[PDB]
Amino acid sequence: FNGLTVLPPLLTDEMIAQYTSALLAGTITSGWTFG
Amino acid sequence: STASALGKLQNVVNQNAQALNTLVKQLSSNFGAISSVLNDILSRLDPPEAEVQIDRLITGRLQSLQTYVTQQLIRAAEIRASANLAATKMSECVLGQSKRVDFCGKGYHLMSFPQSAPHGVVFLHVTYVPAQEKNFTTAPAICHDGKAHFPREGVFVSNGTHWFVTQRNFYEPQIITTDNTFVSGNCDVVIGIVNNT
Amino acid sequence: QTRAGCLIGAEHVNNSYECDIPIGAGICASYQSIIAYTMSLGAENSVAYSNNSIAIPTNFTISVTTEILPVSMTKTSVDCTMYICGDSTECSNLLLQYGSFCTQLNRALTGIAVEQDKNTQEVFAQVKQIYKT
Amino acid sequence: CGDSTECSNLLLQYGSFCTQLNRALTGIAVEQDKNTQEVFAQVKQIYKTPPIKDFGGFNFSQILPDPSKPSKRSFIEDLLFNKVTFNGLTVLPPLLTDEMIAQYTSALLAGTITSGWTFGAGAALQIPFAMQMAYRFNGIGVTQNVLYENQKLIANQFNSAIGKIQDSLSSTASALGKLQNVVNQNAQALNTLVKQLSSNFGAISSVLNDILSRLDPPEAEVQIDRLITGRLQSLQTYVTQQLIRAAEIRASANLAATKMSECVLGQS
Amino acid sequence: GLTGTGVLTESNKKFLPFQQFGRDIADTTDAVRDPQTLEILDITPCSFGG
Ligand SMILES: *[C@@H]1O[C@H](CO)[C@@H](O[C@@H]2O[C@H](CO)[C@@H](O)[C@H](O)[C@H]2NC(C)=O)[C@H](O)[C@H]1NC(C)=O
Ligand SMILES: *[C@@H]1O[C@H](CO)[C@@H](O[C@@H]2O[C@H](CO)[C@@H](O)[C@H](O)[C@H]2NC(C)=O)[C@H](O)[C@H]1NC(C)=O
Ligand SMILES: *[C@@H]1O[C@H](CO)[C@@H](O[C@@H]2O[C@H](CO)[C@@H](O)[C@H](O)[C@H]2NC(C)=O)[C@H](O)[C@H]1NC(C)=O
Ligand SMILES: *[C@@H]1O[C@H](CO)[C@@H](O[C@@H]2O[C@H](CO)[C@@H](O)[C@H](O)[C@H]2NC(C)=O)[C@H](O)[C@H]1NC(C)=O
Ligand SMILES: *[C@@H]1O[C@H](CO)[C@@H](O[C@@H]2O[C@H](CO)[C@@H](O)[C@H](O)[C@H]2NC(C)=O)[C@H](O)[C@H]1NC(C)=O
Ligand SMILES: *[C@@H]1O[C@H](CO)[C@@H](O[C@@H]2O[C@H](CO)[C@@H](O)[C@H](O)[C@H]2NC(C)=O)[C@H](O)[C@H]1NC(C)=O
Ligand SMILES: *[C@@H]1O[C@H](CO)[C@@H](O[C@@H]2O[C@H](CO)[C@@H](O)[C@H](O)[C@H]2NC(C)=O)[C@H](O)[C@H]1NC(C)=O
Ligand SMILES: *[C@@H]1O[C@H](CO)[C@@H](O)[C@H](O)[C@H]1NC(C)=O
Repeated sequence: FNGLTVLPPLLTDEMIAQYTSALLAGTITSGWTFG
Repeated sequence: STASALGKLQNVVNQNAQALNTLVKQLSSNFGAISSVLNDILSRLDPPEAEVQIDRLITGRLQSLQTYVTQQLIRAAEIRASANLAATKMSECVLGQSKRVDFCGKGYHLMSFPQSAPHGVVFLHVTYVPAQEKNFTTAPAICHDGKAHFPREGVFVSNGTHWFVTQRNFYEPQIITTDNTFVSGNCDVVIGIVNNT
Repeated sequence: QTRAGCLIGAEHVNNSYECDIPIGAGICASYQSIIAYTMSLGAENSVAYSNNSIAIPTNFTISVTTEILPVSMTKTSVDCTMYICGDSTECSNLLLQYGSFCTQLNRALTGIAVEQDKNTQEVFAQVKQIYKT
Repeated sequence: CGDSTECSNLLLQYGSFCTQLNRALTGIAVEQDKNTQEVFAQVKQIYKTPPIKDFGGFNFSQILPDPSKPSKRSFIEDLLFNKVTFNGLTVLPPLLTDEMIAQYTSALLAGTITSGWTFGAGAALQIPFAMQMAYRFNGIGVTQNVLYENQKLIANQFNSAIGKIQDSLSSTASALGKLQNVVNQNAQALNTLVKQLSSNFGAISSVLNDILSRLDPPEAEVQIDRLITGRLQSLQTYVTQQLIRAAEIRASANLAATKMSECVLGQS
Repeated sequence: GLTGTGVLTESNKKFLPFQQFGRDIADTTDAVRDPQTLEILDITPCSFGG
């Protein structure tokens, strides 16, 4: 590379997996009330 | 097993990579000058001509950079539109049950589950689809004792000999009763009323 | 000879199937040799309509389908002067007299990167707490 | 360049510019085809209406396909179609000819007439039209009793309104402003692009042959470069405008697809 | 003195007795009159495509 850089994303994929797990557990256990 | 299913994410990655590749490849063009490297132009001429040669390289590279930036802006706008749609789907079809037809799924929506992907999201939609139909004869109202009866909810059907009321999306006959029907007027202005008890 | 041009190497038939490799003007080709034909929009049926007859389901099925959506792309940045001059003082001095160009070419990219982060955060961060099964 | 070997050789040293332009234009064309196919192809089978038509007094003749004309279009579609009416540039035909589009619309309309909203979810289930109207009244908070006791009046009102629509379209002009605007904008863009091919851009002339047959090649190359840069810039501007317009059209097409899915296959 | 490539066909336009050629729009020549026989010829670009 000749003066071009790639920046890393703020949220690592582990955090995204954690969000998806939280959402899915919530919808399994509490219906739509947690929304 | 099956491949070529995640076409969109691969397409995005390929487009970005190709844009960077052509941008870096552009650094090997004369743009009308004598060479594509600065050192040789510096070492093979005098300043009054070296600057003339350098100016062409400068303007060409600047133009290429501008083109790259504009392409990036357009593609970013499109990606933002897609992300807004994804957020709306996550809010409406995961945290609730949606009534707008075909918004998330093909059928009557029941629920949805999210999953993550390298640069996007995947929705699993769980829907309900009816099957195994059957023909029936119907009528809009029942005339009895000179009065007209309509179903509270459901529909009148007959298997050729007797009449029943059913819910509209699943066959489940029941005997017509004064508890699942209501009355309004006499049986004179309705087109297709039938006689029963 | 077709409305889209001239086609060599394929045989024209009189049937009609689904479209595999679109060609144009309503015709496309497939492999059996290579054949070219007119598209068929789908199967034909005449639903049995009458003014005193209905159809009611007696069973059901449950289906799971997938949808895929992109929400982000890579964040990149460019050092204008290193790309355009690359360790040359004379080039830098010559570039100086083109006014303010480099700041504009960086504000856009920074906006793009911030937008990517905002996109991901808006799509995924929708719960106050972290629930567990 | 236009059949000028010297121009081509001079252009070679400008790197890969026009490859990107061709890529962008091909992307635009593919997107157009996708837009049309995604808006209109929303059914699995080609439904057909029965020969004998007794829809409780409602009259759909103005909208149903007309077998007399070869196009098999309807009255309103014919009115709509009649109401609105080189140097290396080409126009490619669309993938779906308008007969197939008319067939799709006919199939959708026959399905919604005969099977309510059922065909949008699974297999189409027949239902007499008056019962479907009763369901739809019940869906907005009015009991079906009201429909069944006022059938003739409702049918007459619907027939009168559908008759009035045709007069409104036929008499008044400029109703199809948006489609005409799109066509005019595209035509004007092409016209100005091809008009730009007659500018000196500070050179001595605007014809390559005249420059070639008048100057020494070491002097002619400068004029050739001066022409090349201006023509390239004009092409770039045209491509960028096309990209913006295509994005706008795609947004409109997505909205149209949503409307077709929600307001035709169901009650909103 | 007017140069260009293409295919020349017979046409049926009616020039006034003093024009020498014609252009349709965007200033592209479409017809010429031969200086000797004095008849109108039509110009069509040579075919091309991808
Ligand atoms: C329509 O449904 C009714 C209700 O089940 C049927 O009547 C019953 O038929 C069974 C078997 O034929 C008898 O054992 C019952 O005694 C009948 N009930 C009454 C109240 O008569 C009827 O046979 C069905 N008709 C058809 C054509 O399927
Ligand atoms: C539904 O359609 C049938 C058949 O077209 C209609 O039945 C006709 O009714 C009239 C008046 O009662 C009779 O004169 C005809 O002879 C009947 N047709 C046949 C073929 O016998 C019926 O009126 C329609 N409407 C309903 C049932 O509400
Ligand atoms: C439903 O029942 C009523 C009453 O039993 C029928 O009305 C009779 O119709 C006949 C011939 O149309 C007349 O001769 C009688 O005078 C009527 N009686 C009354 C009390 O109005 C009615 O026809 C029946 N419905 C059908 C479809 O047969
Ligand atoms: C329901 O009744 C119809 C009418 O008898 C049955 O037959 C179908 O009728 C339609 C229109 O007349 C035809 O397009 C079909 O091909 C007929 N089906 C055949 C011949 O098998 C129909 O089968 C009955 N059942 C259902 C589920 O529709
Ligand atoms: C509704 O459909 C289901 C699935 O097709 C039927 O369940 C099947 O029943 C047969 C006979 O009892 C079994 O051999 C299959 O193994 C069953 N399938 C499954 C997935 O369990 C069910 O019988 C149908 N219901 C009715 C009333 O027809
Ligand atoms: C539905 O409406 C059309 C009008 O568009 C009716 O067609 C007319 O029919 C009458 C009687 O046959 C003719 O005198 C008119 O010339 C027709 N109009 C046109 C424009 O052709 C049609 O009859 C109506 N359908 C029904 C069942 O009444
Ligand atoms: C140019 O000269 C030629 C040679 O004479 C002319 O051609 C002939 O013109 C006479 C005039 O009546 C005709 O009778 C001959 O048939 C022509 N010969 C041909 C066509 O081979 C030509 O007309 C002259 N061009 C002009 C006067 O504009
Ligand atoms: C079949 O196709 C050929 C050409 O492909 C055509 O000449 C002919 O009319 C078509 N129909 C029959 C019945 O042969």
